[PDB]
Amino acid sequence: LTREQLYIFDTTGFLVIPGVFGSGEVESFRSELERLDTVDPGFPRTRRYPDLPAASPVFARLALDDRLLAPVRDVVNQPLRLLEGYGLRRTKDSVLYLHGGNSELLDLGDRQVGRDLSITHTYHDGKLYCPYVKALVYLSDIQSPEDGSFCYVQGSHKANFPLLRERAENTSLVDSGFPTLSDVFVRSGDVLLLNEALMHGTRRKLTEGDRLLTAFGYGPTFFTEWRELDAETADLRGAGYVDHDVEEDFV
Amino acid sequence: VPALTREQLYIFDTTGFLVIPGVFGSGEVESFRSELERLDTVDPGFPRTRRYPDLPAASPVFARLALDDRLLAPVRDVVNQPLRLLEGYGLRRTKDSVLYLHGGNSELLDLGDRQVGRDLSITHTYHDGKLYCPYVKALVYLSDIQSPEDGSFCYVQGSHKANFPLLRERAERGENTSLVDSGFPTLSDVFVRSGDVLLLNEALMHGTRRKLTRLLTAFGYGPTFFTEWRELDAETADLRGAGYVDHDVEEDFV
Amino acid sequence: LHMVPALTREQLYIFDTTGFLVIPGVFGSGEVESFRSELERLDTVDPGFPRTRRYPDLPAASPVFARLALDDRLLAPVRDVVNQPLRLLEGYGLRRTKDSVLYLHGGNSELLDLDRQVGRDLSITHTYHDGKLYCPYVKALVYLSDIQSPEDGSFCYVQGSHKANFPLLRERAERGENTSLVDSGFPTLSDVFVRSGDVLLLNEALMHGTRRKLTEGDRLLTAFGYGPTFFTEWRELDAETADLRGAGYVDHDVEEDFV
Amino acid sequence: LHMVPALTREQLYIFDTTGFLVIPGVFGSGEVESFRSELERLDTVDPGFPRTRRYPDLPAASPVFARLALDDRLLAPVRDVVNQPLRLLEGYGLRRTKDSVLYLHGGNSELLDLGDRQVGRDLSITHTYHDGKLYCPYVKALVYLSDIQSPEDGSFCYVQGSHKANFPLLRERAERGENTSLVDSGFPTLSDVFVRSGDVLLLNEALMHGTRRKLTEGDRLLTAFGYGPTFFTEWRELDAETADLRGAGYVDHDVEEDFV
Ligand SMILES: CN[C@H]1C[C@@H](N)[C@H](O)[C@@H](O[C@@H]2O[C@H](CO)[C@H](O)[C@@H]3O[C@]4(O[C@H]23)O[C@H]([C@@H](N)CO)[C@H](O)[C@H](O)[C@H]4O)[C@@H]1O
Ligand SMILES: CN[C@H]1C[C@@H](N)[C@H](O)[C@@H](O[C@@H]2O[C@H](CO)[C@H](O)[C@@H]3O[C@]4(O[C@H]23)O[C@H]([C@@H](N)CO)[C@H](O)[C@H](O)[C@H]4O)[C@@H]1O
Ligand SMILES: CN[C@H]1C[C@@H](N)[C@H](O)[C@@H](O[C@@H]2O[C@H](CO)[C@H](O)[C@@H]3O[C@]4(O[C@H]23)O[C@H]([C@@H](N)CO)[C@H](O)[C@H](O)[C@H]4O)[C@@H]1O
Ligand SMILES: CN[C@H]1C[C@@H](N)[C@H](O)[C@@H](O[C@@H]2O[C@H](CO)[C@H](O)[C@@H]3O[C@]4(O[C@H]23)O[C@H]([C@@H](N)CO)[C@H](O)[C@H](O)[C@H]4O)[C@@H]1O
Ligand SMILES: O=C(O)CCC(=O)C(=O)O
Ligand SMILES: O=C(O)CCC(=O)C(=O)O
Ligand SMILES: O=C(O)CCC(=O)C(=O)O
Ligand SMILES: O=C(O)CCC(=O)C(=O)O
Ligand code: NI
Ligand code: NI
Ligand code: NI
Ligand code: NI
Repeated sequence: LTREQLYIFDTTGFLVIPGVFGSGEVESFRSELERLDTVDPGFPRTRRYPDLPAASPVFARLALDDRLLAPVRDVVNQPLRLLEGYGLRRTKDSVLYLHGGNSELLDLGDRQVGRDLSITHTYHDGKLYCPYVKALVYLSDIQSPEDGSFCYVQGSHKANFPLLRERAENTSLVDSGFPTLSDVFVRSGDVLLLNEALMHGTRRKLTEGDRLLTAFGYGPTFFTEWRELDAETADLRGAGYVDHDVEEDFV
Repeated sequence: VPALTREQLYIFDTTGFLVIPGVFGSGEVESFRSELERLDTVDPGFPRTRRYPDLPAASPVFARLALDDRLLAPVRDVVNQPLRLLEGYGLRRTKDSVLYLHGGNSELLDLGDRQVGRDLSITHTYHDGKLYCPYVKALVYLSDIQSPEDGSFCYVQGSHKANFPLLRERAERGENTSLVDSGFPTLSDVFVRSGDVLLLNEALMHGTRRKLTRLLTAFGYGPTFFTEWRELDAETADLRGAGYVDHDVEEDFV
Repeated sequence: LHMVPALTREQLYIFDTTGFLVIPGVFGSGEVESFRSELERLDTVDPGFPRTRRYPDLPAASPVFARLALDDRLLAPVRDVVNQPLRLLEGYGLRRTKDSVLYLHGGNSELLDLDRQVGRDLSITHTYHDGKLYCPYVKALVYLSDIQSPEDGSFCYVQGSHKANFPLLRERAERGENTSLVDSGFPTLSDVFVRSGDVLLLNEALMHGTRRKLTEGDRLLTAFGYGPTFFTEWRELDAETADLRGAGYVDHDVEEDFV
Repeated sequence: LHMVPALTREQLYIFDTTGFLVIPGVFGSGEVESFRSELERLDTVDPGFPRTRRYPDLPAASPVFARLALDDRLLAPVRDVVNQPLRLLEGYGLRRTKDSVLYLHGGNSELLDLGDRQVGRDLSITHTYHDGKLYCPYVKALVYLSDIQSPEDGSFCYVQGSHKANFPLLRERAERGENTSLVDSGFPTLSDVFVRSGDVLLLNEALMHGTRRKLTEGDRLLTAFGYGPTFFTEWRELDAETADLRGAGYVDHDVEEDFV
């Protein structure tokens, strides 16, 4: 990544890199997804491809592809590991409410905490150290909010205050809007490099046709592969990720 | 009731560790020793030292100690995350043994195309009245350590919040001697009695003096998204390779 | 006796995350008209930028603006982002006409060459602790005219530049890019529109400026800078002096240095 | 033209991690003699601490100390820990005899009540690090002009790591009715520093520090020079912000003098 790209990833929490994969490559990726099973993730009008690398050698190798790994290296700067690799296929009336955010809250029963160390990032001696980054590979054009554009709360990756708990305001900000909520439009083939510290989601998709992407999650070698945990287990051997406040919790 | 007091949290924050005296009684200690003598050990690579690799696996006693509330309660107060047990091991040491310095907030690591100076496994922070340290140990001592010749725990003052690397420079000059042996202006010792726990932010640069006259068990905790402790040489070409890759330690140079 | 938070949780969130906050309609049209009429009575200086007039020290020149500088409607939000014993560091006015512009300045990690090069300016280095922001240098901009399009010379800022860890301007100069980003554009350069009577509360760590003004009519604002009591009142300083008694502010890279 | 770093890698490491640095033998015995002689010919004031005399403004009072304040043996290490365009903020002297003491002051996270709120950062001493450089806005060079080799000489003391403390220390002690200074009672992380005449102690004012009670005969003597950025005002004590917000000075957070 160039100095300007590093500046932009640092200051905004993400980076769009245009035309990483060519038209030939893109259609090849579309083909494989058509020939692959999906699940209901409990999100309306949304089909998920749960584990792309363990479902297809096309995506098992994309996960290790150099166009992805190299910019990821430049923002993680740790010995690297694959944490996850999934696909999303969306139709009209689907939506992805806000999640992420550097200072959102979590009640741990006896106490309330406001840092999630899995996304807590820093900077030292000319290098970014972000522990959890996604490479989003868009396989369809998203050029207006009604295409279900990616959206993000500006600067939320470095926020010191929690946003969502005070609102719980049962309407999502991706629908109602927010003064610092901005949209990002992408072309098929583009890659969005994302600091998972960013509070982000997508607008509601109102257009017809399929919205398609493949998401790959990376972190240091001492991170576990991604897995949802309701809470820490009684015998302290339960592994996984316990999310702080997200809009799904009250919208 | 908070596990750690105001003063205790202040001390852990400012020094990187906390000795809590008399956590486990005579009988408990004797029990722990008795169980240790039962169990197999491996050659950990350090002379006059035997390592009990996976105590919770090899013994129900230490499977139970690892979850003891007297360890978990203070550990919670400095991790403040959903918790996982990352490791649990024992160390038995005789005269002539030594543990060189390791840890350090800003020690270096060569990755292959770049040099990095943060280890996120030990990178800690503070937010709204709470410490957030990702990798902490509860060291449970099973023998008295009251002098440097007992092989006392020692640490580099403030090294858990260091912004500069210390060890690479020493090696570049060719200082083959360990600071635990030679001394260092800010290297200090800690003395404990058996049954005490030393609660340790792993970001701290620490080791032990050489023993001349030694029983402890160590339990490592972190967030639920950390993998259980395993030594890793480098990232695999597979990126499925899991483990912890340490930055500079004295063992690499001494 | 009946204190109410000057800033809401959401307002603090926005100021923290973006480095500024627009507070709408702080001053009603009557007060705005009063401020305008008072500026009409005052003289200006040439600040070295074309089509710009500066009212150099408004609290010294006017009881109206001396009062404004201390108005609780400005001080109360300022206290919520500085959170130190307070000092007024400057108070000035700007009147701009067509073809005037204000190049980018500020930024958290811009460079300064001293036998060494440094990348922090401690006058704008800010932090957060136990539920409170601590920003050492903040401005309250009171707009006395409507700025509703870029062509009105809108305030613009580089997104997240108040917490930037990398320098932006030194490299653009090295690459010979000698036109301002406010004219050329930049991917994360964004505009802010305001109405007369609005206040823009600004962390001076933010890299900001304005677009070039193309429209008719006077663009008018008054700006008040605040910091801790141990900060000196604002004065430009070229370099530390030989005797180490020189006081003032030595800015890091700004676009004016090479555009 | 032939610049070598004022501070070594190790010296920077130590200053960063401990909040201070003792630089031995910076000034020779003859120079120390020159400084002592000059102080004897200058007037003091009563600073309001028992058995303590203060020379309030040495660089104004005498060209010798004006020159000392600008000596590169002080300025070069100061520059390496401030890393800003520099200004001299104060220069004073302290002469102490037996039964004198200096209670703890400083500390990164001590509290200050401001009427409608309590704050826990003092931006005059809030310091950071970036790209290989320390940025500490308020540092002192203490030039010792006598030997201090035991606690009863009134040794400098400090709370370990207090320059980077995230919690306050003094307020809770006061609330728990502990009105005995830690320099008298001790504290688990309170440490002492011994110095020789001619040594310089370079000090991050974020560090919580003071001295032990002096019991010994012979004057305890030093001169202190305070430096920070050009936009800092010269040091002046200030109780509160002023009515017109034009008042300049430094409003300290909790110090032991408030409680003990
Ligand atoms: C009832 N299950 C929900 C329980 C919530 N506590 C989770 O935060 C939520 O999960 C989140 O959902 C939001 C939408 O509301 C996004 O889908 C987030 O994106 C996810 O899940 C995130 O983020 C994860 C991690 N970034 C955070 O653990 C992984 O990357 C996953 O692949 C990814 O779908 C689950 O859906
Ligand atoms: C040849 N193998 C060595 C490879 C080095 N790169 C390691 O850093 C070193 O490992 C370290 O050894 C030092 C002694 O020189 C301490 O023993 C450290 O303490 C250890 O290993 C640490 O720290 C680990 C983690 N804290 C860091 O990975 C785990 O807790 C281990 O169980 C624990 O013994 C290994 O021995
Ligand atoms: C030769 N004169 C220029 C010398 C540069 N080194 C200054 O940075 C520049 O000063 C800056 O100019 C830009 C425009 O190019 C803005 O005007 C900045 O805004 C200023 O000057 C700032 O910022 C100052 C402080 N924020 C920074 O010291 C004060 O607020 C001033 O009132 C305010 O005009 C001067 O004009
Ligand atoms: C009733 N007057 C006291 C009021 C307190 N609020 C001050 O904190 C205290 O001032 C402090 O006193 C302690 C002793 O209790 C040390 O002397 C500190 O050191 C001082 O005063 C500091 O620190 C100042 C700055 N470091 C902080 O403002 C300057 O360096 C001074 O020259 C220096 O004496 C005054 O004495
Ligand atoms: O669909 C997008 O553009 C973003 C997807 C996302 O944020 C996620 O899957 O976590
Ligand atoms: O032996 C001790 O006292 C501490 C042991 C230790 O530091 C370790 O094994 O990591
Ligand atoms: O004119 C504006 O809108 C902002 C002016 C500004 O940034 C300044 O005066 O420094
Ligand atoms: O007397 C000393 O050794 C230190 C004095 C000091 O800390 C001060 O003057 O603020
Ligand atoms: Ni997401
Ligand atoms: Ni260890
Ligand atoms: Ni400006
Ligand atoms: Ni002092």
